[PDB]
Amino acid sequence: CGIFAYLNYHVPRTRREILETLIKGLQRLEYRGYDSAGVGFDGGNDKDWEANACKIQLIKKKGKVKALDEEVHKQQDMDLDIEFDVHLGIAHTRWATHGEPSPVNSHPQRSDKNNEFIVIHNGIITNYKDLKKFLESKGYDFESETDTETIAKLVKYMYDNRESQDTSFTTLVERVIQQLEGAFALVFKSVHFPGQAVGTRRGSPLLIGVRSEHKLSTDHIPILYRVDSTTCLFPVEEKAVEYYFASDASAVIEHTNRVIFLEDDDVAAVVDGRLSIHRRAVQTLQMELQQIMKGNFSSFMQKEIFEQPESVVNTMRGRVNFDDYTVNLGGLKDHIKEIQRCRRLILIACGTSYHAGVATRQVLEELTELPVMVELASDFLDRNTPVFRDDVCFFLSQSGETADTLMGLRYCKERGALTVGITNTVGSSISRETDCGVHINAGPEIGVASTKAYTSQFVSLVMFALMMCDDRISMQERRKEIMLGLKRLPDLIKEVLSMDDEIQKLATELYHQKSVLIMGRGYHYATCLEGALKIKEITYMHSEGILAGELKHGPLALVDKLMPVIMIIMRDHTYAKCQNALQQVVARQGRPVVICDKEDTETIKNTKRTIKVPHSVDCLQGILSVIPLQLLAFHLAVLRGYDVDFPRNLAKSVTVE
Amino acid sequence: CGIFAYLNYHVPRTRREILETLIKGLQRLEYRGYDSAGVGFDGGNDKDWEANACKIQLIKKKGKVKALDEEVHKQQDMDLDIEFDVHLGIAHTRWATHGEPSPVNSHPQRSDKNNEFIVIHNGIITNYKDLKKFLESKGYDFESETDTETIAKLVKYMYDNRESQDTSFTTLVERVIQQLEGAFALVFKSVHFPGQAVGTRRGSPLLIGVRSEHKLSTDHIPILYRRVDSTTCLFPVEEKAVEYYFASDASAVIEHTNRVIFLEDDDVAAVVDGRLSIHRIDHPGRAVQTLQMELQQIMKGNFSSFMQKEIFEQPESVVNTMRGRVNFDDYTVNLGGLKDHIKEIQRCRRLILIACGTSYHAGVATRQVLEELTELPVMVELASDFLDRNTPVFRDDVCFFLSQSGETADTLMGLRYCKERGALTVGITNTVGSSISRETDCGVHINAGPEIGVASTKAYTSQFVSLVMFALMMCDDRISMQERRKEIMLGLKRLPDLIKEVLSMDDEIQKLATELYHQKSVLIMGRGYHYATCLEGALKIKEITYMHSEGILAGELKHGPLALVDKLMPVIMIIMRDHTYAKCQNALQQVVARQGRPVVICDKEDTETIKNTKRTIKVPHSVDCLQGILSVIPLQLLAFHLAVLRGYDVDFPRNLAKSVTVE
Ligand SMILES: N[C@@H](CO)[C@@H](O)[C@H](O)[C@H](O)COP(=O)(O)O
Ligand SMILES: N[C@@H](CO)[C@@H](O)[C@H](O)[C@H](O)COP(=O)(O)O
Ligand SMILES: N[C@@H](CCC(=O)O)C(=O)O
Repeated sequence: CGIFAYLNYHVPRTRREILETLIKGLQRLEYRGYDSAGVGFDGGNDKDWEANACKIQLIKKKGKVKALDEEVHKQQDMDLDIEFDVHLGIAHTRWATHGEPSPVNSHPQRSDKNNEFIVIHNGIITNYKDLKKFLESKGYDFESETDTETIAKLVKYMYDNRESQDTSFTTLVERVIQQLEGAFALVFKSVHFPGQAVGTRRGSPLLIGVRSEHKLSTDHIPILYRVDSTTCLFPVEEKAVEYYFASDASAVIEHTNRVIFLEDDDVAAVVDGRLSIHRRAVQTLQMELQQIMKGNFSSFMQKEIFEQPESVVNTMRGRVNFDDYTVNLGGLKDHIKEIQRCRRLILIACGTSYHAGVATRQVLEELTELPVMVELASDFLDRNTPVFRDDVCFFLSQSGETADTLMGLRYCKERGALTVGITNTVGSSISRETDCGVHINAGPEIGVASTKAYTSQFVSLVMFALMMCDDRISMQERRKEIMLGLKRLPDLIKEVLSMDDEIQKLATELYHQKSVLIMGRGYHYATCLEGALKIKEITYMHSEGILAGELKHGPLALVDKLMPVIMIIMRDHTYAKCQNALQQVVARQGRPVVICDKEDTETIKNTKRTIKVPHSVDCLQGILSVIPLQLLAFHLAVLRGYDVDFPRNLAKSVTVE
Repeated sequence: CGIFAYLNYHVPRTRREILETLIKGLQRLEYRGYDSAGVGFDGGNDKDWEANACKIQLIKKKGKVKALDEEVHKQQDMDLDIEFDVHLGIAHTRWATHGEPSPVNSHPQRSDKNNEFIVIHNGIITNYKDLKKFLESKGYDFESETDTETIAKLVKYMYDNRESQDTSFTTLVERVIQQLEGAFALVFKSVHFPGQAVGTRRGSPLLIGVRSEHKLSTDHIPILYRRVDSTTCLFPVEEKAVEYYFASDASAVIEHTNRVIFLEDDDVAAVVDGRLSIHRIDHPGRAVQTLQMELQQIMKGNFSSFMQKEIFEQPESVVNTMRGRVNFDDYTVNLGGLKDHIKEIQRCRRLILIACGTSYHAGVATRQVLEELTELPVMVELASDFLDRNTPVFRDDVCFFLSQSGETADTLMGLRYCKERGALTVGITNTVGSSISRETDCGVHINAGPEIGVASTKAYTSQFVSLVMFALMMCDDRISMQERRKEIMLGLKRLPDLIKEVLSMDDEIQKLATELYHQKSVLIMGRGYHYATCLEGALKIKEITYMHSEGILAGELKHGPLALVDKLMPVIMIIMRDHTYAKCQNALQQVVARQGRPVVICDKEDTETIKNTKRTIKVPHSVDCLQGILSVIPLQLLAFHLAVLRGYDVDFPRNLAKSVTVE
């Protein structure tokens, strides 16, 4: 889900400039949820903008943001020419995991048929059912089935029973969050408090951007406890200021790089155009707009696949020295010694991040000599897996906010384990709450299906492995072999990408099929699992990864001349076994596409369709063997008329149940 | 693939009776699959059996054993009424590997046109190329494309180049196997050693049954290294009469006798003058042991298939797995196979479960309760991947090897891997005498009876119960877990009846089979205790029905796989009354929200989901760590019924190995 609001204080914006800013803000957040969208602004058509803050307009529609962008326009009642010197507008895109994605369930929610309070919510209220029964007895009627409505009907209940005629908007919000259980990130707007916004969070991201040609009064807003000129963030001499409430930084970087990341239970409030926190640090974002632009590519996913030569380099930058063959991960310098005195490695993650652990488990066992266990976070929690004080627990999360991975982290901390975060998001929950960690530095990933995040996690775990064995004489040559492979890896990725057209041709032979089996073993078990997940996610074909050594134990019965099959046969120590699996598939009349090495002349002669990738070190080959399956999934989706950036039935980053 | 030889020594039998015994032996071996079979026996129609011992007749044929039986009785020049006081007949079912199926490539393979030596073989001789060249240079002409023929030609080469006129049959075979490379189980017969048999193995099972109305000299045959006298071999004491049964599978012996000797690698067993001795290149020996197997356990009975039988008899097989091991009278568990090792096991620091296929799913199905009751780390490994990674293993690891057959290559090699590293090894098997039961430090026989069906049904649930019982032993000294143990054991007490209740819903499962009759895919979703149920159900439907069924961990839906859900994709969800109930409901709402209309396997009394879901399979409630047994049976039946509807033979393997090398 996504939150975005635009508060222009004494910065004249017409009603069109504001709506185009709310839509443009949701477009930056659409990848977090694109089942429905909505906006909330001030209505009325009075030239004097002051006589219009008493009328709230809600435009909510089902579909992506482009369905709302057109619903907002071509309306017969809203005059898009009213100049507003002061105005507040809130927007939201929703990931409808439950129920229908109807406009009544989309945000902003309302508290009554006159819109006295409207709120946009990211998260879940674990006791909204109790709140719903309490509010219905006092005289409040509910319309939607969402848990967000109990937040709107309640902020109005605290307003209908206040003690003084002018209780601050903060006091009303403070009484609400005290009755809310679970996680949430809220942004309120009310007719009674014109132009005033309130932003509180608890277990969900919520920052506040600021732009102004004037100087700011401070760069460290002091948190308060239940507000003068030496307490609020505001322009000194004049009033020109623009705020940008948002649950992510991509929606704000386009307008300014000065945000204030709030914290749990911090109740920010903009009053008279002054930002004050109740119960901070105005900082510069380290992100360029180009990082969240498609560039010359037709889709984010295509960009992020073809940029893997660069993102791999950025992952190793300032960490790998090829002249002296040294590896240093600054994020682990103060813990690497204690990590080596531990007795077991546990990798915990979901989805593609889990596959990155599968892809590096073998080399981690080799170079650390420690037991390495790889766990799906959801199952890890269901079983109450035993964890001990001398366990090192890794948490792989591109977003750093995945619910199951994050709860596994707090589970392992409670048991005294040493926790390490492998993240792609600075300041994320998982990067903060782990004892140490590594930022893979692959750049923002906008496509729902992770591509560069996987290969960057892969490389990051390999670098950790190289550190763990940098004091073993017997492993020096093995380290050199691996590091030379890493030096040559960016160019070999480029070689794989040059086969883009050859992959597209094979896709034309498969897009009509209902199923495909992807078979691999050893280092390429993860490859066939990740490839199967990608084809599932964006093409909707029934693709499944099958461990090659397991074919003879049942799954081989599903192979015939009609069943599409992709096999991975690389020149490592399992080559002979992979050839036996291939012979078994052929005996069953299978006609598989084989991903193999360029020099594998035997395989290339005896197989019609082969994807010939260049050879790398065995423990790095998984990076090269997965890219063709990334490309294949992309082309299959295009052939089937689907969107590769917005696959049906989900969005990016699972931050709730 | 199947070996059977019958040696009657001073037990008069007619040629008819001998041939009927050989055929009946192969009938017990057909379930393993084969493309041809043959028999070898003494020819000639001289009324005195002693003169016919120099004429070996062969009857081999491509096809089913029934056709072979017709060919036997269809011999105008063969008199079936000659009585043999002493005779050795051998029989074999072949699964072609080298040389296409044909009469010439069938067993027994002969050493020359006069059949001086014949041999039946299970396995593959790797260096059969080199051996063939050598024997051709010495003047031996080959007539078949089988690797086996090199064995028959080589034993005649040793005979033709023997130093003394009275070199033993054993010595010849010893010299043969010392030149062979690979895996083999062999039985030899020769006109130069009438009435004698020699059996040997390396990497393939071979056993010997024995029957005599007279007392036997011993129940422990001592090994002889390179004097064969009355104190060193097996034989009837006061009289000569005795019968021997060589076989690669006890199923071909059990109807005649339950006293068997399991040979080990490089053993050379020989019957000379009706006396069985075991040669080899305190005092080691081979035990004559009693099998508790019965012929009825390998017969369909009133069922139309072995798959149907082994599914529907699971109330009985679960009871057999628990017999003598669970005392509901005082809530105690005793696995006799672990008595001398339970103490060490409790001092170890990690459990590793290693297996392939459905046996691996048995580990996944019990991982959680093992973690709970042992409080140790529990790692579940697919044997093939375990080997590829050179997984770290330590002296204080307890490694379990789950295998119905006890012979699966990758599982067995994982066992030997762990032994080299000093780990305590434990075998969970269903085949007495198998490699994994022998080479583990200790083990548990799950005692589900032989599994004749192609797919693992009762073996899975019996493994499930066996691992739960082990878990109950590991926590029997913990006060805080007494209640939890009682709850689980009362569940085991009620489990056989709860299985019958599930089996009584067979009609409801058929209705579901007709709904999926035309479908090409089905997603089976679950989590926690029922993750294994999804994986095992998906494997069954793949293996038996040949449709693309896949098990999906419910917690992973929102991470990608949920994109497959729409109004067309068939889905089966498992929602039971355990601690993951709310999370499973969430997954159900996620599926429905995307136009999915799934079939739900749920508890009988889950009124909410039964009303909000059209088709529900309503199983009875049990302990959470036992529900997996009840929720998997409907998927076993589903796979069975779908295959029947689509005209498939559920007792037909299909899953064949690599093609036949024609050379
Ligand atoms: N990338 C998606 C699959 O293409 C999804 O599986 C993703 O990996 C999963 O949601 C985990 O997200 P995270 O890396 O941010 O924790
Ligand atoms: N029987 C099959 C399951 O349907 C197969 O997966 C089997 O479980 C696997 O081959 C392992 O065999 P094992 O139990 O004899 O070791
Ligand atoms: N390799 C031998 C025996 C195979 C077997 O039946 O096990 C053959 O193909 O004839």
